[PDB]
Amino acid sequence: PQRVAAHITGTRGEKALGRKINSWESSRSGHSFLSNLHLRNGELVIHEKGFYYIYSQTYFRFQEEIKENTKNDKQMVQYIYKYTSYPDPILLMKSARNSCWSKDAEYGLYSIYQGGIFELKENDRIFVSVTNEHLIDMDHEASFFGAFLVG
Amino acid sequence: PQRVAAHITGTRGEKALGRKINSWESSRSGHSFLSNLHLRNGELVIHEKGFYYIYSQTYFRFQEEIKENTKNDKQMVQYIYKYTSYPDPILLMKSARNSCWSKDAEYGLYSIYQGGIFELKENDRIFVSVTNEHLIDMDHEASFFGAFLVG
Amino acid sequence: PQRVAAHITGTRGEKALGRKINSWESSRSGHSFLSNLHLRNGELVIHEKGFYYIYSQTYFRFQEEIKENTKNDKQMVQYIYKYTSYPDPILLMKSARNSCWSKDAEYGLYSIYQGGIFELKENDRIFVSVTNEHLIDMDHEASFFGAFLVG
Amino acid sequence: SSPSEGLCPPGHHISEDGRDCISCKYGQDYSTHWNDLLFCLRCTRCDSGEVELSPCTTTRNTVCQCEEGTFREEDSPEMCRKCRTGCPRGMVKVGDCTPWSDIECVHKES
Amino acid sequence: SSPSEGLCPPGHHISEDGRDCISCKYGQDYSTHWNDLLFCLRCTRCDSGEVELSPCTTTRNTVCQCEEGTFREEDSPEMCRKCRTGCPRGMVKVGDCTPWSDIECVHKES
Amino acid sequence: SSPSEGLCPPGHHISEDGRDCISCKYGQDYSTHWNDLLFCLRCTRCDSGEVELSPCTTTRNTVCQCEEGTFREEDSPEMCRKCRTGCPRGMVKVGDCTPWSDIECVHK
Ligand SMILES: [Cl-]
Ligand SMILES: [Zn+2]
Repeated sequence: PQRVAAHITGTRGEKALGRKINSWESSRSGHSFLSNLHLRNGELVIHEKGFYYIYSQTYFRFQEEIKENTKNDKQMVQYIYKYTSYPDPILLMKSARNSCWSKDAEYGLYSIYQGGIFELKENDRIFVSVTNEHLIDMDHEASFFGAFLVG
Repeated sequence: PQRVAAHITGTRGEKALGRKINSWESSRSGHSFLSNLHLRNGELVIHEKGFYYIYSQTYFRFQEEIKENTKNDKQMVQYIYKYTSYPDPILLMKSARNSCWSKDAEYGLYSIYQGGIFELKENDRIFVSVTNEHLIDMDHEASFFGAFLVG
Repeated sequence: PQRVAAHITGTRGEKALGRKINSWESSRSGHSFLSNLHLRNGELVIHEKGFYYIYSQTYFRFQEEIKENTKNDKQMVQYIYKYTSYPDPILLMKSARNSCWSKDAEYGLYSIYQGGIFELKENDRIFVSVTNEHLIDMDHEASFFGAFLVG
Repeated sequence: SSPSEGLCPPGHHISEDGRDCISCKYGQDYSTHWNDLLFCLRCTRCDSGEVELSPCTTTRNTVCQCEEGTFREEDSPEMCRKCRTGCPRGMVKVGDCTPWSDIECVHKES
Repeated sequence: SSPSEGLCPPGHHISEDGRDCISCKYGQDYSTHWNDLLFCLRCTRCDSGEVELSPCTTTRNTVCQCEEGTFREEDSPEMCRKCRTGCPRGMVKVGDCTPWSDIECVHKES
Repeated sequence: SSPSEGLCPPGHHISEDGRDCISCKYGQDYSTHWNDLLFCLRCTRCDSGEVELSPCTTTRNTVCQCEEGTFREEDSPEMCRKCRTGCPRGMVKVGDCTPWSDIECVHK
């Protein structure tokens, strides 16, 4: 009960790159929980200041067809931002992958995971942003967002 | 003595997706230890209930040859499951990669890492499963499985 | 002040693979801190023996042109080593990726992240080494190295 | 309705207190074995490249199958694969594209 | 020199003690709002393949633009992409390349 | 054997309490310097496209070498790569394919 951690998952649904994932939710059926943190507009809100190991896995998955009059190269990027007592969001972590360039490519499977420790104040907000949101697979075992006090 | 964590590795020698890696082992000539958890049939057995950051890295490595009358697209997937007081295994995390589609491809190097926090009860068991098990490189520095009490 | 963790980042700068990243530094403006560990010649030095979850993300980024008198296949590998009271560095973790093989490739984005728990003695040193150092993007949100005591 | 021997029957889960068996919601979640689960497991949603062979019931998880022209197999459970539209030179169709296999092409035997 | 209401003005950050506002270093870091940050934000650095449309000042971060021949869009903020040099067969170029878009190709009638 | 000044000779490692030097097991693990290791380091196992140049001893780790026609180099230590079979247009070969290098081609 005095444990400070969170792991949230979803289901399909400004000043930051990409688009903010806001379809996260807390439910035991999707293996998600909140303990001394809460969820609001897709952001995890910090209660206790300290060092947090923050992480996210975003599953890019598509069954593409080389769309004629279109370049097909995809930049799949996951951004982890924090809103602190500053007007603009501050980027903490970013991880990227480019899709295979071959014309023979029939589909793509790109699970991106990153994590790191960042000091967070009380009432700081952390969120995940991604490019190509329409290719994200929101199955709870595939895409998630979490954090835990590491000091 | 009261620390609850584990990092296990192997060696370059049923209702779940892929195939269970059961060649992990206890001892540290390869940097693996068990502290308040144990290993049984390739599964990490929990002793203390609580929040566990579980993670695994599986190195898919192959020096392929373009085979003629067949498809060569590979789906490299890592699954992390738990056996609870329910007959069937329950998936916690999955992470996937497709191999490069180019006919010019001569080899593939695909290290897959994922992790996340999950609440585990005493006697729950966790294991790693993969597709294309024959392409996994079991060097202790490349493929591993671990967990630790977060709180 | 009794918290043992570190997360360091950089800015662009003998028996181990690849080349050691030594341009890491402690500065709040790059989201990097040191708490009960210190930095020395790009190595995180341990103060308290124990179980440490060590991790690193190295962002390989390049805008490639199919050069003339050379092959173009790239092996992007991140190595995490430890110097203990033994003359030679001991590898803890390695994670690799190969670049897309298509002749149509214009660029590559390959963020590599890995981590794991290892027992470290007082005065042990840990460092990150990579192949193709010239393709590493050292923006503090894209490439970093860190660790925390996990009991 | 009643926990026989500490467990609830398929199509149900046990309540917090452990005195009641609650029914899973049809189409939403399920349980196929006697259990002491605090909630039912979520029904799988078939992908865009798949069709629903069987619907998810309170006692049976939904069955998904690759759409015609594509197949899946043990080492490719993640994404349905496009069956080759034709054999290589000198070979001939011998087996068709099924939901679990690509087409089979054998050499020209004179 | 002085923090108004616990905040320092754009082009500055507060000191540890909270008694001084220190100027951001021109060309190195910046801050566009009144803040209580213990540091100015690092200026972005245009990667080759991008031209610096405007320098980083003490209050404004540097603005980068893709080099002639390449472009960028919302889903591709990480790397400028090469503009296609021609259109598909049965199509003719009717619009040029810009730092924000690829060439425009319509179908030919005649 | 007895631990000398708190260390054990190559080919061994020290016991838990530190009273004896236990021999590494030939073919499995090794150690090449006087150490305090509680475990001997594990012998590398050459992979599929390599040949063992010299087996692992209790004092020296296995030495692996790429198979003929393929090479490994400083930025490519994970997988043996295929050598080019010939030099580009109007260039000359001044160096052959070896397990440590691709062919080298130069100009006129
Ligand atoms: Cl690729
Ligand atoms: Zn590719």
